Amino acid sequence: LPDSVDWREKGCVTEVKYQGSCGACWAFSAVGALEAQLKLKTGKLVSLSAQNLVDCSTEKYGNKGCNGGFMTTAFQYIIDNKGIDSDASYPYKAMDQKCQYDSKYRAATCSKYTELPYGREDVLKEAVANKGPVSVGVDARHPSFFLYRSGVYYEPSCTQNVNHGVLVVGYGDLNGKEYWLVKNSWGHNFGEEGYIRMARNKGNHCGIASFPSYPEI
Ligand SMILES: *C(=O)[C@H](CC)NC(=O)c1cccc(C(F)(F)F)c1Cl
Repeated sequence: LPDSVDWREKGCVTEVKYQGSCGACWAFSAVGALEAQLKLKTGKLVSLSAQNLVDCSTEKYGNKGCNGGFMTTAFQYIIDNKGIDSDASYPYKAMDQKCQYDSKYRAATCSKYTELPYGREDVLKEAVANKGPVSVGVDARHPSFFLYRSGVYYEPSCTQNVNHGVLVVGYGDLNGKEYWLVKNSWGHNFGEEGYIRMARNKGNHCGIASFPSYPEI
């Protein structure tokens, strides 16, 4: 495998989004993974509707909108629904709303998803290198995560209990300190202009490899 990967270089990553006061990280993580696949399949880079997931991938999928949800069950919604709308057609409002999906604004489909085995950072590396960005959960329940500005993030109090959905868009090392390149949805002023580099091959740090998944179109 390559020593480093950055899917932004390959035209497969959209602008960083801002979730605001709504806990829709799971929805942003899901759409980000699918956006990359859509680019690979069709050649178009298009922001997909996180709001569509918040509003429509709800109780039937075990999700709770602005109170949290699962990337995997979001993918299954898109499969079952035979589509997800563009962000442009179904923009983000940072609140729970009635489902407004319309197939006339469909921007992508999903045929399946794959959940990687628990805790295996080598398998996660392979998927990022060979398949695309991968949706993951991390333990973000520590002040240092909120305060993060730059460099490789390591939090000695981190656990493998994940609570925040993000997107692994690459990996590498900073003067030998290995990291995962993570796209967050806390806007362009969080961390490294919306990104955080999290410790890699440090014992599944913050549960980054606990629950990884990726969709296919
Ligand atoms: C982040 O915006 C929201 C805040 C409620 N967090 C989640 O949706 C969430 C909560 C528990 C576990 C997960 C997991 F495992 F899917 F990552 C998530 Cl995304």
